[PDB]
Amino acid sequence: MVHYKLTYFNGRGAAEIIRQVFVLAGQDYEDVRLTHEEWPKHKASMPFGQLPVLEVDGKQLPQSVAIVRYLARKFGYAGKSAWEEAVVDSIADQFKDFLNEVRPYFKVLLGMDQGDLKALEKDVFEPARQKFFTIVTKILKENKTGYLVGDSLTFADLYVAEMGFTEHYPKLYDGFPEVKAHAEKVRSNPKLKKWIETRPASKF
Amino acid sequence: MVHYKLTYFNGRGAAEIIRQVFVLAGQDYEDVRLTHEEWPKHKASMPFGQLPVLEVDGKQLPQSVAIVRYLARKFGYAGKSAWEEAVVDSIADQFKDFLNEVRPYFKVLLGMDQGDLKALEKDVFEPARQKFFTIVTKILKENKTGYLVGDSLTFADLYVAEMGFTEHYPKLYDGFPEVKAHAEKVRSNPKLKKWIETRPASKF
Repeated sequence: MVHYKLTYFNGRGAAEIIRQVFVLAGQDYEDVRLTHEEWPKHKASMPFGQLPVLEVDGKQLPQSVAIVRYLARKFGYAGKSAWEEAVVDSIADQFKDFLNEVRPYFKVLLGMDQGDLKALEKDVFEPARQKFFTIVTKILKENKTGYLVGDSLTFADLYVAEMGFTEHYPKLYDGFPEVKAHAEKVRSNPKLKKWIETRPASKF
Repeated sequence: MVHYKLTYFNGRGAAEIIRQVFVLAGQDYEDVRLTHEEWPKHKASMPFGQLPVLEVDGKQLPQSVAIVRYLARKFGYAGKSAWEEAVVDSIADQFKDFLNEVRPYFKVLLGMDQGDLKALEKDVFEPARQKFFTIVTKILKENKTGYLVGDSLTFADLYVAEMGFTEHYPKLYDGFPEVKAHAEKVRSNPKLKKWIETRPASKF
């Protein structure tokens, strides 16, 4: 009845979680994937000249987390009480800072930078992986449902469990089997399982 | 009533806007400001070993923006419909981006004085100041009340507005007078106006 259109580049990136809420919700949307080469024809048509962008019966919503929170609330995956929704927010925010403090080492194998790789692993990435994964393992333990917050999936689950696709690092949750099992349990969800089985492979 | 406690370092930084949602609502709360020297005494007590943390009658919420949203939601400064709420999210998202992008320029020296001194001002800063202030300028014009989204103040307004400030750089809002009026129109509000004159003096 309601038409949603998601516009992003072809691949996972900043639009994957948004895809995931649509998937969890049983919700039928148009996933428009644009080439880097096509992108300048639609660029000026976006809010901040940026992707991803959501349209809801023709109204534009920019910015990845905005859109994730927006869809999650309307569908029931943002948290079960208002306090829980902020908790959910605070964990998505914290994971995101883990993402940022970890980019410069994400590329020194992937696409760009020219550094001692072993001493970025060890002076950036690992004391960063220690921090967050010990945080996550603590939250799991206290909440005791297998899930991060309450006992149904939230988008905070979606964000951390999806970083399992960086198996460019096989030893990612080595000293952290509780983290590893969270992301098995999230992706063991049936709607998502079949999504990750039938979604386009990408490098990004 | 409800006991609110905000903990942060002695400054505006990540916490200032949490502190303004409070002033706005005329709710008071204990403004705990730690020195960097005291901080190792408090760090294990916090959710992520990070500040700000809000306590709401004993229970801790971490992550400055999670906290900002929790408060504005409760006190009515988050946006005036679900749609609007999300809009407010996106614009403060876009503003956080404007900062991350900008940070490592602002009088440089992200470490020892000797940090390179001015490829930066035009390579990075102005392309963004231009991008973002032109973004805000257009949003203001489309909206047509003097505020970013809908009719009343939101944390969005509060985010952008606080920018007037670093002023260890005098130029801002030169080519952008509707962005200047917005900033003045935000701290035109009397609770806020009086918070500006009254809050502690700090470097950050």
